[PDB]
Amino acid sequence: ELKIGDRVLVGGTKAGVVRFLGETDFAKGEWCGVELDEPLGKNDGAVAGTRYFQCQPKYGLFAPVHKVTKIGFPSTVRRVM
Repeated sequence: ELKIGDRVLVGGTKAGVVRFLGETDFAKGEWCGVELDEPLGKNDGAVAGTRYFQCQPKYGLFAPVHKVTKIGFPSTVRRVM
């Protein structure tokens, strides 16, 4: 299972680290907040005036856990793995 600090791919295409795992104000269920290696994201750890974590702008992404996979494992559009 995913833990804060894990190295992951989002959507099989973007590598980063789990910075946040929990409930949010923008959707149901548990979401993974990932800080990407590259500026391919859409936030800095906040959405709509709730902050979930802090990273550099353009490096943050949130995804449901079903879209986040640990590096080294199959993730399921061309994908890294």
